[PDB]
Amino acid sequence: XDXXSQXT
Repeated sequence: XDXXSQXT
């Protein structure tokens, strides 16, 4: 999900 929330 970007953000460094998860890669995706």
